[PDB]
Amino acid sequence: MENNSRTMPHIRRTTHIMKFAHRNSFDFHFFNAR
Amino acid sequence: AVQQNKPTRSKRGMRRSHDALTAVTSLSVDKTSGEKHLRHHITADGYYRGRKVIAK
Amino acid sequence: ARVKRGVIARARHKKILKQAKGYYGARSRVYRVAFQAVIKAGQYAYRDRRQRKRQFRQLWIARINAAARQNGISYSKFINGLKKASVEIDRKILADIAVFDKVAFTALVEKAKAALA
Amino acid sequence: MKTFTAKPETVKRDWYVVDATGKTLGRLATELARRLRGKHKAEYTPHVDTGDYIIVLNADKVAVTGNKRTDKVYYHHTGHIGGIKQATFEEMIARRPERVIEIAVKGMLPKGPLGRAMFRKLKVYAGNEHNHAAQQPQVLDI
Amino acid sequence: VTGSGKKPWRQKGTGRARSGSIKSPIWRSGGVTFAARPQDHSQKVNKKMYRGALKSILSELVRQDRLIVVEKFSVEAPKTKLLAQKLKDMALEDVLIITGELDENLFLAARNLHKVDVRDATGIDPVSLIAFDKVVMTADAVKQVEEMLA
Amino acid sequence: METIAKHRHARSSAQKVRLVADLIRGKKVSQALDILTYTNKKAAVLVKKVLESAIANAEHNDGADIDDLKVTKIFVDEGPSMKRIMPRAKGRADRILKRTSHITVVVSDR
RNA sequence: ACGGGGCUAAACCAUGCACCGAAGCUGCGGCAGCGACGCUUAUGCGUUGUUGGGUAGGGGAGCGUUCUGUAAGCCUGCGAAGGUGUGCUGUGAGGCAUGCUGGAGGUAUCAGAAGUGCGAAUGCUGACAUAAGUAACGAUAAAGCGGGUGAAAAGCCCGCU
RNA sequence: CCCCGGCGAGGGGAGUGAAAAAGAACCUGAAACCGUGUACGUACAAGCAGUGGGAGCACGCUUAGGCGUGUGACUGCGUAC
Ligand SMILES: NCCC[C@H](N)C(=O)O
Ligand SMILES: [K+]
Ligand SMILES: [K+]
Ligand SMILES: [K+]
Ligand SMILES: [K+]
Ligand SMILES: [K+]
Ligand SMILES: [K+]
Ligand SMILES: [K+]
Ligand SMILES: [K+]
Ligand SMILES: [Mg+2]
Ligand SMILES: [Mg+2]
Ligand SMILES: [Mg+2]
Ligand SMILES: [Mg+2]
Ligand SMILES: [Mg+2]
Ligand SMILES: [Mg+2]
Ligand SMILES: [Mg+2]
Ligand SMILES: [Mg+2]
Ligand SMILES: [Mg+2]
Ligand SMILES: [Mg+2]
Ligand SMILES: [Mg+2]
Ligand SMILES: [Mg+2]
Ligand SMILES: [Mg+2]
Ligand SMILES: [Mg+2]
Ligand SMILES: [Mg+2]
Ligand SMILES: [Mg+2]
Ligand SMILES: [Mg+2]
Ligand SMILES: [Mg+2]
Ligand SMILES: [Mg+2]
Ligand SMILES: [Mg+2]
Ligand SMILES: [Mg+2]
Ligand SMILES: [Mg+2]
Ligand SMILES: [Mg+2]
Ligand SMILES: [Mg+2]
Ligand SMILES: [Mg+2]
Ligand SMILES: [Mg+2]
Ligand SMILES: [Mg+2]
Ligand SMILES: [Mg+2]
Ligand SMILES: [Mg+2]
Ligand SMILES: [Mg+2]
Ligand SMILES: [Mg+2]
Ligand SMILES: [Mg+2]
Ligand SMILES: [Mg+2]
Ligand SMILES: [Mg+2]
Ligand SMILES: [Mg+2]
Repeated sequence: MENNSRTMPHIRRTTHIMKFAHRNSFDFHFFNAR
Repeated sequence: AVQQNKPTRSKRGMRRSHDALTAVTSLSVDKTSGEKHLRHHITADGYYRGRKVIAK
Repeated sequence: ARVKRGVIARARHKKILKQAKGYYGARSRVYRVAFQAVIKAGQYAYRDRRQRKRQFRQLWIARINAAARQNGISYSKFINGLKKASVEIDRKILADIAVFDKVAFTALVEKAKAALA
Repeated sequence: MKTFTAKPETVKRDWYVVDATGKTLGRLATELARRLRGKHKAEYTPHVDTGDYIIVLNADKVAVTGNKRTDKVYYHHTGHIGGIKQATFEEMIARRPERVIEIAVKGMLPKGPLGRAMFRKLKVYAGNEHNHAAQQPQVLDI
Repeated sequence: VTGSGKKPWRQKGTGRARSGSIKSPIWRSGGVTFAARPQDHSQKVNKKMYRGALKSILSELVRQDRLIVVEKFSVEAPKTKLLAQKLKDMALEDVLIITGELDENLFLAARNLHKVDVRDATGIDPVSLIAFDKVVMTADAVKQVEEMLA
Repeated sequence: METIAKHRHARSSAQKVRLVADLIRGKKVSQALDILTYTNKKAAVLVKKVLESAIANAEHNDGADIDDLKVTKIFVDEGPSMKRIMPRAKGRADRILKRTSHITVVVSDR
């Protein structure tokens, strides 16, 4: 958790924004190098 | 899609070379009031082409 | 004994940006780009102190070759004839006489033609 | 002392006329490239155009050796895909004969804004006639 | 530094340089990397090196004419005006006074003169023998330094 | 004699006012007032009140005459920006800049 | 599938003499390192030989910053520090002088002590850019006109639809 | 106190003060960044944007000339850290 953010004090868990595997439109067919 | 390099202040001023405003050249003089107005528009005191058109 | 860096670091940055005048864009304003450009301008200047001596001898030889062919001889026979006639004038002075005193250049060609014949 | 530099406002250029009848193409083109550059003058400066004006007459009667009249091929591309185009020496003579000498000299000139200004002093004509009698061109038997 | 040991954000994923502490010395309001403690700066001098240095300082004061030897150096009352008058009559202004054992009138009368130190022969030190212009010793104090310096 | 009027902390960006100030640069002030009247911009309302106040400054504090005046200098500078917070989707917060300007109009008969 | 133009030699083989060509060598001027011999040194100068690309790394010698002593000294309202130009100077880090700004501090020399030098660490904090006057202005239930107020009315008030 | 403005915001005078470019968004007031004015360059021209050479123009000097400053047509070499 990010507990003392000064630019965004309203949010503590922000990895649903910029991490591609944690976005709502991530599909597991993007991970096809298996 | 986003830039890979920051565009310069030179490139920004080149894009704005068509953003300049055109001044109105055409101010008519009403032939009984002497007031200036746009062409084919009424005057501020409500005249148009010599006569009182709006009684305002 | 706490040392603040404000005055010393400002004088060091201002010294680089004074040497970067006339450069384009961030190369004259921004220290990270200007410092990088002042070093490259010093490498070029060191290299071109050697290249300046190559380019002027290239220019003197091309001018000697043109004025010698006006008198009926090539460069390579005019140089060989002056070495055989014990003339020790260098290519800087020969290309200077070839422009400014054209009949003195004719005298050198006739000296070189006599030493070959 | 600094070495002399020719100044482009006080350079003297002169006018010459050359007859290309029976000349070898490349051996004529090398001499035209010297005089348009100004390599024959002692005032030669590598950044100044000190050359001469040359009129070339009878460009359709220039000569090549070997089998080059049917085998030398000129290529260009149009910028559209699949757009490579070719022409033999005999077709360039029949269609537009002045280009043969103009292409040969252009390859021997320097590349850049000064070499394009050296090319502008070359006047090539397919026949025996030019209309530059007011400039009084000197006959250059080269 | 005041503050908790909470990791400021998670290790991977947020697209930003990794953190472990708000008190890190890289950060504003963080700790000092090699923060200092109270320390003892005193050095050791050998006894023979200390006494050998005092003899060199005393020999230069004789050689450079900066040493003055007297029978008596006393004032009659504990008055600053008396000592300032007395030193004016010897052309001394910046001077260290070393005497046999210390007079109460002379100690009080010199307390307000900033150029004048008044000492007994026991409390001498190598820096004051160099810092003052002239050194005035009484004849009783001159003999006490020799027993001190063997 | 040169005469200044200024509007500091004018609520608009400098790029928008500079479009209107380039219309009247160098003009006689009677011609410049007519250009601003028939320009359909919010910045043309702002620049006209500074030009009108510079004309009144020059005849009251300097004793000049209105028929002689010209706009010799005009320039817009950037002022302080106000920082606002704009909510975006999924918990994102953006910063809004509310840009201000310093308008300077200069009149003189010479 | 000559770097290009072009070439029947401007190709290939053999012989020969010229010339071009490098930071190589030579010439002229300057600096430094290590040896050797000396106008004699007191550890510096003179003559001579030779050397001087450099990462990791080892050795040597310095510049500058804050603080303490020297300093109850020295500089300074006839203008300190700081800021911004210009000129001169050293092999370099640098130094010195001065115009303008500034309005009260600064500090030689020789020593002493270090929170002693920043472009990088998806460094930390603040300020300001770029994209860009671009996207968007949050339910497609919908507005039109007359009058009022006001510096200003598509949005407020009143009325009728 | 006077003037423009909406009995605004903001400004121009006047006055105080050694100083108001010390005016309350207040000592000093660097840099990034953004403008106005002036000199020169730039609309046939291809690339780490410099460096070596170099014409012309403008402003200073000072001379029986060719130096200083700014700009840099054209040209050799040159793929940031
Ligand atoms: N327990 C709910 C806390 C919500 C908080 N603002 C967060 O972003 O986690
Ligand atoms: K805590
Ligand atoms: K100063
Ligand atoms: K950084
Ligand atoms: K923008
Ligand atoms: K809507
Ligand atoms: K002030
Ligand atoms: K500034
Ligand atoms: K160049
Ligand atoms: Mg909340
Ligand atoms: Mg990233
Ligand atoms: Mg702290
Ligand atoms: Mg003991
Ligand atoms: Mg005292
Ligand atoms: Mg949204
Ligand atoms: Mg929410
Ligand atoms: Mg080749
Ligand atoms: Mg040779
Ligand atoms: Mg060489
Ligand atoms: Mg060499
Ligand atoms: Mg060598
Ligand atoms: Mg080495
Ligand atoms: Mg001190
Ligand atoms: Mg200081
Ligand atoms: Mg100064
Ligand atoms: Mg440090
Ligand atoms: Mg930094
Ligand atoms: Mg580094
Ligand atoms: Mg701040
Ligand atoms: Mg802040
Ligand atoms: Mg941004
Ligand atoms: Mg776009
Ligand atoms: Mg669009
Ligand atoms: Mg839209
Ligand atoms: Mg809505
Ligand atoms: Mg309606
Ligand atoms: Mg209505
Ligand atoms: Mg005063
Ligand atoms: Mg006043
Ligand atoms: Mg004060
Ligand atoms: Mg201030
Ligand atoms: Mg400022
Ligand atoms: Mg052009
Ligand atoms: Mg063309």
